[PDB]
Amino acid sequence: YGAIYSVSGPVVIAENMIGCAMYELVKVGHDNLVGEVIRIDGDKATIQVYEETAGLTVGDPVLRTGKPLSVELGPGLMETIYDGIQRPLKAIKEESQSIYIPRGIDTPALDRTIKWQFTPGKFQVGDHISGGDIYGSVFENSLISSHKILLPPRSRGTITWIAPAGEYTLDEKILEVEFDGKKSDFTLYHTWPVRVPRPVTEKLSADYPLLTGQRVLDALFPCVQGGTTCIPGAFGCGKTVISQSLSKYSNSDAIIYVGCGERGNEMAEVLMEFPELYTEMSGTKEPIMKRTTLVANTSNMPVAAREASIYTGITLAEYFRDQGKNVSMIADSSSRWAEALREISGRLGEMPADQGFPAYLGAKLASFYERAGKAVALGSPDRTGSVSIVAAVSPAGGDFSDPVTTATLGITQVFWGLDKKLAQRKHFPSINTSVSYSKYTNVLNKFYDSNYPEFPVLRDRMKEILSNAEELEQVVQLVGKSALSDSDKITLDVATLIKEDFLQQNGYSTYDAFCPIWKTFDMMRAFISYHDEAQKAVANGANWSKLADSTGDVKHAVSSSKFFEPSRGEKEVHGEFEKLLSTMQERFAE
Amino acid sequence: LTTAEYLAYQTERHVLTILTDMSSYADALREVSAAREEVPGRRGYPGYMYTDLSTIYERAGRVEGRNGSITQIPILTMPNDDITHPIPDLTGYITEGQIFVDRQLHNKGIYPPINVLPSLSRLMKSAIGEGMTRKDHGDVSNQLYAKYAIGKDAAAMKAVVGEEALSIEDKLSLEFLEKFEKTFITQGAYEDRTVFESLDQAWSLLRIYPKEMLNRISPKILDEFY
Amino acid sequence: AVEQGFNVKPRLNYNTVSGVNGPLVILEKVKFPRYNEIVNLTLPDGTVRQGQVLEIRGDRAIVQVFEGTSGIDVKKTTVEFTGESLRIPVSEDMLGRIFDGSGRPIDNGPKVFAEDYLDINGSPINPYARIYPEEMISTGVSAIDTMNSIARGQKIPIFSASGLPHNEIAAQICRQAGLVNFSIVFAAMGVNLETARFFKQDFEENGSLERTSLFLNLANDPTIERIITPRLALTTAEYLAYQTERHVLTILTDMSSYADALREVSAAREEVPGRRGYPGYMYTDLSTIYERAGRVEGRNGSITQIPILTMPNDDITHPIPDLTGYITEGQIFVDRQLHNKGIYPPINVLPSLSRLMKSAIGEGMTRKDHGDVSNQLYAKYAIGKDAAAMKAVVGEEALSIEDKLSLEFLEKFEKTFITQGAYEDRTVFESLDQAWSLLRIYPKEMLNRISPKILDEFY
Amino acid sequence: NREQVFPTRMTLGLMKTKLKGANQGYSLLKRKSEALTKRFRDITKRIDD
Repeated sequence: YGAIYSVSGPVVIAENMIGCAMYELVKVGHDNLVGEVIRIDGDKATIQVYEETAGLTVGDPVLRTGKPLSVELGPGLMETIYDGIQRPLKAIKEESQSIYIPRGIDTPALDRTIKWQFTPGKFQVGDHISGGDIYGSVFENSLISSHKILLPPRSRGTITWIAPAGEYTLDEKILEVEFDGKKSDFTLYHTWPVRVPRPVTEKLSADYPLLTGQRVLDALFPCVQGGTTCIPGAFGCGKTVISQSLSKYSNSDAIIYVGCGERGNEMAEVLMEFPELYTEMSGTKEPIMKRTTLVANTSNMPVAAREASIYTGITLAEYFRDQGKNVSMIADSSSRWAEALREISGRLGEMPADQGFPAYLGAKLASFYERAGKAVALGSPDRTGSVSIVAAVSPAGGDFSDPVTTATLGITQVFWGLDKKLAQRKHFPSINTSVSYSKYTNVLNKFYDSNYPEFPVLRDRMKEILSNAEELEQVVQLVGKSALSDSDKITLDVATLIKEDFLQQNGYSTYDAFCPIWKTFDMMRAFISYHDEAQKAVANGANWSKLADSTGDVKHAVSSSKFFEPSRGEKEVHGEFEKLLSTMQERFAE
Repeated sequence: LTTAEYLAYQTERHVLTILTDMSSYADALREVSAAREEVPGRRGYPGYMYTDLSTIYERAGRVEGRNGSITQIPILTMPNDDITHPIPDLTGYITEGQIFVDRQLHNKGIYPPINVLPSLSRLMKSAIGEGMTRKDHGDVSNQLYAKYAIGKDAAAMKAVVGEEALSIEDKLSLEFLEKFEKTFITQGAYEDRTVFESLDQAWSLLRIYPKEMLNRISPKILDEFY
Repeated sequence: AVEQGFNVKPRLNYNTVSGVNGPLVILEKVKFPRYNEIVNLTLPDGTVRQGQVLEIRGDRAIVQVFEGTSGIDVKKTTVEFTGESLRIPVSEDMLGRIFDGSGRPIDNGPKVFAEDYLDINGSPINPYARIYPEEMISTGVSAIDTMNSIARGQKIPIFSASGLPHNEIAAQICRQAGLVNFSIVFAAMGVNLETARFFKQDFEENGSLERTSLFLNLANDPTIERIITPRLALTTAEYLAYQTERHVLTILTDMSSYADALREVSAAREEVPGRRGYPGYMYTDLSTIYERAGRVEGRNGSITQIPILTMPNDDITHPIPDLTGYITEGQIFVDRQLHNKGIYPPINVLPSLSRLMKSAIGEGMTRKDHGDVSNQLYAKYAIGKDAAAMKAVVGEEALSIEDKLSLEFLEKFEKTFITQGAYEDRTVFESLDQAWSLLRIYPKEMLNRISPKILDEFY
Repeated sequence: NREQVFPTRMTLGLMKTKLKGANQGYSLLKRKSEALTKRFRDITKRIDD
């Protein structure tokens, strides 16, 4: 129970804070403002307040809560909207009955006024239960049919008593664990430190791909379930379309959209649109809100909350993975998270390393991106969850040159780079083919050989075509393109066709909102077969100009392959693509 | 801004805030930050300039209960016409959108000298088109942006290398860029062009091209408006 | 001679913790603090966290505890002073084991039964006791082993970008590399956990672990452990090569990550950032890590290094590539242009060179045509790139015969010679035979960089 | 005797790319001029004949 000694912005120095611990939440002031102790010197513990520090006076009591920044994990967070800390914005608005967020608001993170249906698990009284084991299930939504209650990790012992099936709230007792004679009461929820990753038995290698939906991302630079992606922040429509595309069609059992430093009305857009979206994964259309938990942190919110939002989202995703679900946590403006870290370091007085950013920026980003990956969740039954981290980096200088971008590329597996040239052409998604990459091609070769055997060779062929035509286009812009071989002319024409029909797609269009993996494979088949057949014809001796004049119809057909509807089903569409390249082969005989 | 918040939320008015010389505000912040002998940040501007600018800018918008808004338009001055400067960079980070006034355009004599390549609006895609203003607004604005970028690239190529080396599309785009800066962007004060009139003029600019190469126009709108 | 090991030195348990600053844990009333001393911090929760001291003062030591300071309490945090710097328990049985950043074996196996406890920093090698490298250590990579062959004891780094398969190339080199004894030492700094699992599973599956002492440091692993990891690998290499008389070929990975760890450690103190944020003594640190290798006089063992950088913005002007080129003795460049064409390994041989190639590629070593074949391949590959640029300018037909044949050579070279299967083991002789097969499209009169005798005998 | 470029790391990279492209174009165009001049010498010899 120390007292405030110094206040200067969010950083509050509290005296008499002896026996405190680093990164421990302490209630600063008379309003009980949440603050994490980030520096200790003797009996003075420097605290960063997570709320508005204006009005704090010297001598205000500071209460030590004894626990780190803990997120309340359990049923009831599957649909709600949260601040940086797990502050329920909807519950705050309902309780306060105002458009403002009161200072020091103590609304519980998970509401205790809802009765949750509970069905006890396979464990019974007397059995030995270890950390992370399942001892029940809660019917949260239609989408989340079973919110399986996990015994908190690092908590173990023998079940002294287990509750029967019935509607129980979070405050009510669910199960009791004896351990070394000290009975512990476990409820429907539990808290976990956001800094500390949630344990798993083993982190498996991510194999099954995460279908972002965008054609270029799905084909050329594929991501897998449990892999970091580093999408471009805002300039390109890759992020804006990709977030909703993943939330709608990624097959992720849960989504945790994390917006740190998101613009005010840009966050209002998400909060007002995501309820409107629906999915067809189940028999009937169901809202995405039943599958998504947003961590909404506008730029107005304090810098400490901006830094903590990423941890809150990643630990919610870790909880849903420990349940055995495949999650795709989307971090919005990881660049703004890094800027928040830089601001906090400046407040603390730490020596910046690179362009004001703290030297531990790489370490923090690595400890964040390393929470991703397919993992066998601990405790029986054996279950295999996954957390995909689709994080966004803003174009600080218009190019991938910021220290945050450098660290993210150093520690990431997939990176979809922004092309300023393609964005200025309003070519969407504006993903730069040259700088982008995906280190999951080798591991995804297994899935490709299992399902679509020709996918890797086709994407390699398209990459080769794009690179060759990029070099040839540099030479064209240099020397006027007066003289070009027939093969080179076909290369440039095919690359332009690809960049206009395959790579480019309208996210808001009905046909190209979500291009499936089979549709993308069929389109690669069409485009690569067109290029190869044109090259073969030119090698035979045909004139390219006359051949293009004769095959404009075939080129229009392979362009309308994008316009082919995906809702017709894989069986019908592939039959159409089978007939598309069947007549394409014969049309080149003339 | 608290006057605007009052007038727009409690008196239910529609307030348009025109905070001018936010660069001067940031210079004042740097002066206070420098006197406090604290960890600078970039170019001496305080490390918490992002937080201060967000506290200022993020006081704009609409609230659910109260019909009334703050259409904040904070005028800003780049010290040397550089976006990469901390004040314009953080203002772009927090404030949504940006209207870029171009020294090159002003020297050429255009008014307003707004450069539409850096100029952006995040809320345009949702506040424009689909019966709100007209069916073709978003596609027309995408076509204009794409062809203006093509024109700038073609002008750079024609300056660096021979003019004849530019393609037919590049020459058409140079003509479009001339007719775009000189006729479309060029707007006398007090003219008050309606959005529909501006769209018609933009189409007249887009009728320079044959229908084939208006690639970013949706084919239905291209057929219905060409 | 190691009877001095049979000694028990009690350790002081300090409950006096003056304060905590970021990663640091400042102590007070320390009896006799030794600089760079390993310290075992015991949390109030009971967890034991290792630490190192970065600053020393009269009755004060600033411990930089590993794994952060989350949970350090002034009132209850026991701190135990191990009266020595960090030391690794070396042994000839360290081969076949996988170690963490701090030397703890992360493989499910016994602690290494130490033959000695060597300091991780080591000592500088006497230049009077250093020998110029003579023979080549054969690498399965045909591009490297033919155009940029590596001598026994040089330091030739691999300059790669963020997404290029430098890790895959490193795994291939570790799996296939050998003499034309051998004991590879692998150090991965700041690799993603997926990459570390790939390394471990690859080595166990392909049996390359029999001679590999793999040191894995994850990206989420402590930055001080990342600093310690290359010192651990080079201490193991020094031990094996010099006190065992075997050739090593250390393969360090992500020296860019190592430099980031250096940045984090330097800014943990009050050091002002240098040119690009990295400390001004990065030259010294990289020089120590690199020049830990090399041949020696009395010992029949060598250490080779493959630092494998990660160029941040695909530029050489960056301090990490600049200093690495200054200390090291060659360059191997991984190219995004080659990578985007599906060519593995995506190594371009134009910027890549080995300054000590003439020693490694000889007559007693390799085969006697190696140097001339490599020079001819480089010249014709440069001519092929020039002709590829020239074709789109002056038409295919107007190219000379020496340009059309050179285009054909370039296509065959990139798609068959450089393009090597990830698990295809190409000995130096097989790679040279493939190189001759590529060169044979030229009539003997055109191959001018090859000596007349070798041309008449091998063609 | 220079270009009015705002000093920035991105602008530095853009100008390095411009310099590399200009050097490549200069070499390519010098070689093209040499080839075209050889063709021109052949053309003028055929003109005399």
